[PDB]
Amino acid sequence: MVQRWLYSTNAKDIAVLYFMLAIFSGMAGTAMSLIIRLELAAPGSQYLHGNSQLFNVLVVGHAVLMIFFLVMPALIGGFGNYLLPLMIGATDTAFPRINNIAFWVLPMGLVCLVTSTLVESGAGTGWTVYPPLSSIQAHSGPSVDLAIFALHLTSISSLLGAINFIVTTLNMRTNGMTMHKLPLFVWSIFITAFLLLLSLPVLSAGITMLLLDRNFNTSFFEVSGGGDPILYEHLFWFFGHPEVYILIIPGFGIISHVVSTYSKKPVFGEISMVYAMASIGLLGFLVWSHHMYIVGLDADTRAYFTSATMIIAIPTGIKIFSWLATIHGGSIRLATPMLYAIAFLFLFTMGGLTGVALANASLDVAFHDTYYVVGHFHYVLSMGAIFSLFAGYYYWSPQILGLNYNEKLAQIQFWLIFIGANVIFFPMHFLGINGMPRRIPDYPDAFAGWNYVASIGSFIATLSLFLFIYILYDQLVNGLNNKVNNKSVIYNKAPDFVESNTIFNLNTVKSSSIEFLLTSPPAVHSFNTPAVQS
Amino acid sequence: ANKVIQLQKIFQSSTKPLWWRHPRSALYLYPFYAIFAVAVVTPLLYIPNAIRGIKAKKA
Amino acid sequence: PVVKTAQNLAEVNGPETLIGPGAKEGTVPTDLDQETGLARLELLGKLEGIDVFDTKPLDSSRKGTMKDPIIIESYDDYRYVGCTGSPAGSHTIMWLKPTVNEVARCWECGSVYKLNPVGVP
Amino acid sequence: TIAPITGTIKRRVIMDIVLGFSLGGVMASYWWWGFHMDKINKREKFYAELAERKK
Amino acid sequence: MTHLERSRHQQHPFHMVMPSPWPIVVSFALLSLALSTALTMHGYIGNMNMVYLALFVLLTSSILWFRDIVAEATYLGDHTMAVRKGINLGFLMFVLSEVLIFAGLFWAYFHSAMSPDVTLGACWPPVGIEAVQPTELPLLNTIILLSSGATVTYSHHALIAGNRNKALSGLLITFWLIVIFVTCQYIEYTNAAFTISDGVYGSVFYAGTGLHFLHMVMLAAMLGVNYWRMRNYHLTAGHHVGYETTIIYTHVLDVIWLFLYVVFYWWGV
Amino acid sequence: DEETFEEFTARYEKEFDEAYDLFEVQRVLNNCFSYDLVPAPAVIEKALRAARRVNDLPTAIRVFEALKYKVENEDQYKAYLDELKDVRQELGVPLKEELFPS
Amino acid sequence: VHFKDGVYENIPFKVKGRKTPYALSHFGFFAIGFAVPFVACYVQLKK
Amino acid sequence: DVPTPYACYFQDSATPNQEGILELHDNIMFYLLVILGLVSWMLYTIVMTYSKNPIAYKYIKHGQTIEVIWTIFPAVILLIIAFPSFILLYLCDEVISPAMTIKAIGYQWYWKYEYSDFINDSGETVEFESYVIPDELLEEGQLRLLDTDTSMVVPVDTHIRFVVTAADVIHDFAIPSLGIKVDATPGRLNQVSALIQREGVFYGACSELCGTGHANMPIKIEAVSLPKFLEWLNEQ
Amino acid sequence: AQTHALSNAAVMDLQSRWENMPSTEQQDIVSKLSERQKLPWAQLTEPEKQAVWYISYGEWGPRRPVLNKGDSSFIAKGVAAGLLFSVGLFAVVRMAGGQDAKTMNKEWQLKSDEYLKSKNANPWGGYSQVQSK
Ligand code: HEA
Ligand code: HEA
Ligand SMILES: CCCCCCCCCCCCCCCC(=O)OC[C@H](COP(=O)(O)OCCN)OC(=O)CCCCCCCCCCCCCCC
Ligand code: CUA
Ligand SMILES: [Cu+2]
Ligand SMILES: [Mg+2]
Ligand SMILES: [Zn+2]
Repeated sequence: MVQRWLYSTNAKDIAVLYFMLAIFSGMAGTAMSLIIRLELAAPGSQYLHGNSQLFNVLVVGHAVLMIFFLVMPALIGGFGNYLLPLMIGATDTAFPRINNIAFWVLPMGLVCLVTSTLVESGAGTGWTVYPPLSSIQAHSGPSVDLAIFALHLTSISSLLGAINFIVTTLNMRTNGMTMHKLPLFVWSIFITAFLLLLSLPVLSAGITMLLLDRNFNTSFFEVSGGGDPILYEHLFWFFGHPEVYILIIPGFGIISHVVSTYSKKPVFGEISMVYAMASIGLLGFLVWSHHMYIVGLDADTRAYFTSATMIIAIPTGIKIFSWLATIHGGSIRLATPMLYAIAFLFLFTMGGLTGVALANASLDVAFHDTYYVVGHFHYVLSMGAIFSLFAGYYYWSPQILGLNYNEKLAQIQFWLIFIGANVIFFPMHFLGINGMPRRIPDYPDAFAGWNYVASIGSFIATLSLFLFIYILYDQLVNGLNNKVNNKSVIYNKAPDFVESNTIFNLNTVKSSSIEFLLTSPPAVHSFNTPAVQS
Repeated sequence: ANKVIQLQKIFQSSTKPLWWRHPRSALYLYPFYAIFAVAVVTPLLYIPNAIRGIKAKKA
Repeated sequence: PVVKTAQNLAEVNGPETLIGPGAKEGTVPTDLDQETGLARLELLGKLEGIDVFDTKPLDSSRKGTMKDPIIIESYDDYRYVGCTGSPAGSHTIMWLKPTVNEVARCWECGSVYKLNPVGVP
Repeated sequence: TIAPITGTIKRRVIMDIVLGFSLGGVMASYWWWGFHMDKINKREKFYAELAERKK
Repeated sequence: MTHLERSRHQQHPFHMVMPSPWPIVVSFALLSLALSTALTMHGYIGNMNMVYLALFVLLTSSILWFRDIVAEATYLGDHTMAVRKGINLGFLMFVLSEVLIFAGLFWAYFHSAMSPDVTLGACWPPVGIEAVQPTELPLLNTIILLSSGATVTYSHHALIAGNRNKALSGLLITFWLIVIFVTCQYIEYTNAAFTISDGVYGSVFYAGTGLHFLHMVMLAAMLGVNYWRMRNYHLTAGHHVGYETTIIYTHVLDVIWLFLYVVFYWWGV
Repeated sequence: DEETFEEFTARYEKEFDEAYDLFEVQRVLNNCFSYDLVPAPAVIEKALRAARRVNDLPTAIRVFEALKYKVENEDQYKAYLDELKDVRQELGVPLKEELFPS
Repeated sequence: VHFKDGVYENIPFKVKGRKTPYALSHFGFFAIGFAVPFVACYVQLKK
Repeated sequence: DVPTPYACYFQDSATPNQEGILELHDNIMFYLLVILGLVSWMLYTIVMTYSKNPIAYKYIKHGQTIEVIWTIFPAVILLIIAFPSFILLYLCDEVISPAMTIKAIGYQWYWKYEYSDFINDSGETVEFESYVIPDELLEEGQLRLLDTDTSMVVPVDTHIRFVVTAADVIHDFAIPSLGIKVDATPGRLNQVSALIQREGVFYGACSELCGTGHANMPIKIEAVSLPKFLEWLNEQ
Repeated sequence: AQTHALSNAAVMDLQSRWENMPSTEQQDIVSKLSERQKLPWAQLTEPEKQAVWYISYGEWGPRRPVLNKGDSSFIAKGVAAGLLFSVGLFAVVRMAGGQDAKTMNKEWQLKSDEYLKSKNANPWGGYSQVQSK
């Protein structure tokens, strides 16, 4: 099986491997999140006997893991390399060895990340790796070096995945797929590949500059030598906000592809949807100065950047209102992917309104590095990543794997993670609105009630994840019995109202893309004949 | 030399893996795999001395 | 004795006749001489006008009723075919899987597609 | 005989939108005229008493 | 052609590459390189031997990968028109990525130097800058890079013309010329006038010129393998891709070196 | 492009005469009801005629069931029902309301 | 190279065909993933 | 001034900055609650209506008038919430003719303030650090992680210009009661004006990462009246 | 075509045994019903009408809903048991963990309220921090 998996070239096996690494690293990220909430549960360092360096190490570990090693290799990696060759009807992705090196350079990033945590001191700097905190004076030991190499390896993997995706969808469209007729998730992967290609070089440049300052006695950001850390702040957020819009774009694609097939009607204005995706993508670049309104930017600079980062809420609102039109006037067959898309809609709307309250520079003077920015970003990022990920998994898993999850377990998993996520990230709005600073292991002795109910909510969400990995085992060893007996939902799109049962039995799958017509778990190199389209 | 035609007939008249086929490549390939085994087995051995704090002597 | 070199299109019988001769020792290799395999086959088709790898989209002129099914050529027993309607842009793009033994039906524009195979295994 | 029943989703969508705006207006008017007004009235009362103690 | 013969081929133009080990081998080499240099630059590995071993095994694995793709291009012959267009577009996007790296360094230097603490007295600022006479050492370097681009497109128009004895000699000229350029940059850095800690200006100058040196030795490797593939007649008159990526890479590095030259020696002084 | 009710009526009259198998009748019924209007009494009469010409009872009950779920008021539903009385009594299609006593 | 596809050969682990029960491995994988930060905190508090 | 437990708002305001951003924040939250109530009612009635609508309306996809409505209503509501944000942002930025400054440099896990206008012995300014109180040095009545040894004293009702700078590592001079939160990099300083309106104790912390000494770094600002302020300045 | 009638042992009360029937009897009964279908529909018996309606538009097979008739109870009991189990597990790791701070007291909170009262902080809002017992 070494020939099938280690030497692998096909898109489906690499995508399954991407997904397995995503579940592993996401498990490690939520365990780091669990210890973060455990030490944060009561005022004082209860569990970790002092040692705030371990708390900052676990903050950067949680951050780097659940951005670069769960959401990126999940959405770009697994669902990308499984559906972008298949939804366009390509046989396999072009440049396949590049794709295999992208996936297999990810766990080397994971190995050097866990070695960065394990090695002598520990990277206690946060996922913003700001100097002089990341200088050699405030951080000896090669821990920041190994975590920076982990960030570089993930940059290499996401860059190779993005260039592979953009050439595979720019050249291997099948016999009818003009660019106006592309599926919506394909457009989302194309847009985020374009954004990755136009963003990740600046990240690699800035992190190499930080390494040259840290180990080679140069003066880029250290003040003793003329440099300034404002240059690292500019470069890192010029990467960082395109990074998080890259995290949110295939979420929009997967949610649109769930809604437009569980509401049995096509998406409202696919051209307006892809222009909204292009607008939010290109406007993720020019608002990169919103992360440092505190830093001392001028009056005209801040007043321009707040107007841009509040005008970026127009295309996202176009997407939300088009989604509400797509659910309006359908037949909302409330299965688990539709449940995840509904709660994604509501929760992402609440988080986006928190962000647009955060965006004003006259209001950011009382919110930056409080827990209000933590509320906005954990809401938008956690919901529009994890909820979209669960929607994609429960939406494509009988198609891409060929088994069947239990249905009642899937719905209680959704309800547990929804009430857990709501009850954990709603109090952080209050803790930020009354001034609790970021990245504290010990806190003022007034915040104990909300920082206790937040640690209740983390336990609820971790119980939802343990239920999820029970569902995974049940799907893997009882999928055929779930197909036979009445547990799962076999036919995803319901029969329409005047449609009979025999007619539906001959016409079972009515999708708007290829892959739902593909066989359960699909043939290894399908499209022996090129798939033609009108 | 112009060995393109002969090399095409060799590379399509084979059952072996693609990087093994043309007959100069075995002397290329074996002192690659041995060197790769050394270069991937040695830095993994230097991690417990790093996490034990044992630095490099005589420096 | 030796298999030939496929001067034309209707001569190639197997991949072994996609070799060609070589450039002599002076001027550069011309494309007709050194190119091999699928590139040589595509070059032959580029010479004689026979466009290999047909990217011709699905004929959506008429409906394609049951008594007159739209017959589509395949090289396997199934062919994923996406329909749009009686013009090329009537309804939302919906994929059908016509097989050997049964037809596929649209449910939107009522089209009936029948796979005739090329086959010959 | 029978009037042609056309445009039910149009009337339903426009009344749903105006009901959503009315509900948002009710919730936000509750938020403003409760919270912001009580906080501003408490602050101005304390500043008035501080100014009266200063005079 | 007949249908029976037409079934006996790939039915679609795209490359169905066999399984290969160079992904995981290049990945383990990259892991060993990053782990070894992170151990070595913090005093855990005394003798710098493991970094050189991992760098050599990564170079050998990339060389074996390129030998495999060259053998698949000109020996197996699954490189159709569509895959040619695909690999051309892929290299163009990679060149956009590297140009963006150098533009990130340029914008870093611009936000450092175009907006310093103001002088309020005499303008035309620089007070604290790299040492005197940084000129004529790029006035040989810029003109040999211009000559490199000129003889590269000369040999390209010779190659499409079919005359081999011109194109090989032009390729040898541009190969030896840009490796003479590489050695001239190396001896210029050894016979320098300052060091990397002389301000943010000198630091970003040395960083940009080191990255440009690495891209130039990559261009020298590309010209060397294109010469070795012309000498053994892998290149054809119409189906050449390695020469196309090499000429567009040479022109992009030419315009980046012209940009760095003018903004570091004429306008940004 | 847009369309008025009368051109809709003509289009689905011609379509309901041109449906031949049971699949085409249910397809044109689904596309006849998926609009922002309930079809005319003429289209429902042609629907019942095409359901009789296809030899299938239960689609000619789902016609009335979809008419009930498509209309907005039950007074209008009875106004459709007493106006489609002769065709229903002629073909003999029992209504879903009077088929299952509960 | 042709890969024998089926209903269980699209994943790199043998689920049904085994000599041990599978849930041990299937939860040991996620448990190693979940227990890496505990080992990290144990090492950091040891030092 | 001091964070209340189970808080659901900002702290009690003490300066034109804090009451200005409070009024601005509630003007923002009004329209955002309008939008949130809209989306919640639309989502709730859409699922509770069309979960049991068996005839899916699949022939509605153009909607050009509702598309230009969705284009033009966020633009006008963003201009609506952009007008007073611009007004207050250009209001609070100018240091409008002050009369007193004080440098507040931030060293590694402790603040150090220099009163930039007042003498100590003979031509020598006055400065002091504010170390956090270690937990074995507390007393019943005093709070953990927000009390310091040397409480910084500020006179009431004069436009005071805080200038902050880092020393070793980027810090954040952050008092949410006085409405200020200003980063400190070791390269360049940063200045911001305020005016306290009542005698009171206002706490803060370094609201930026500072290594392991990041939580235990409080800012204790006591706005006292000017006779008491001059008495404390003479007795300091 | 068909005889005078179809037997009520097979055509009446199909609605609890159709999913349990084998495929041969399924195809046989739907074949006899489609043979009955060619007659004018004022002559079919009422169990034949009920059976052919349960064949075409019944809640079996494809048209089975997502939550089969008892599953809202199961999901409510599962979510409730999971939330109570999560609260129980968090309370267990709360009791078995690190010791709490020495300043979440009663009298310490009271004297800190005295200090804030004397410093008159938070005038209109709440300054009282008892918040513990
Ligand atoms: C997507 C990224 C992501 C997600 C989901 C989360 C979710 C959580 N995070 Fe956090 N976090 C960050 C990324 C993320 N975080 C980043 C980038 C920072 C910035 C660091 C800084 O500010 O310095 C941060 C900071 C941060 C803080 C701010 C405190 C501080 O200032 O230091 C806190 C405190 O609560 C926290 C803990 C948690 C907890 C308890 C969750 C809980 O929600 C965890 C529970 C989550 C789940 C149960 C999800 C399900 C698990 C899966 C594995 C999904 C599986 C999917 C598939 C299989 C397809 N992390
Ligand atoms: C998931 C990725 C993601 C997305 C999509 C967003 C979306 C937005 N974000 Fe955020 N943000 C982050 C990830 C994201 N953010 C992260 C990770 C940080 C912290 C970085 C760190 O420190 O680590 C951060 C922090 C952050 C800052 C910096 C503050 C600080 O760090 O101190 C700002 C300032 O502008 C901001 C604002 C916004 C706005 C206005 C949007 C808008 O795009 C949202 C638009 C959506 C809506 C507004 C709701 C939907 C629209 C409608 C329902 C229509 C009606 C609404 C209106 C008309 C307004 N967020
Ligand atoms: C030593 C000589 C070289 C190797 C030769 C192998 C020895 C032969 C005998 C052993 C065979 C190994 C396999 C069986 C034994 C074993 O459990 O193995 C251990 C394998 C070795 O996997 P691997 O090595 O194939 O690499 C694969 C590299 N990842 O880890 C595992 O996946 C552990 C199992 C994890 C289960 C995760 C379940 C969750 C899956 C979610 C999927 C979601 C669907 C996708 C949605 C997009
Ligand atoms: Cu000082 Cu945080
Ligand atoms: Cu951003
Ligand atoms: Mg900050
Ligand atoms: Zn069709």
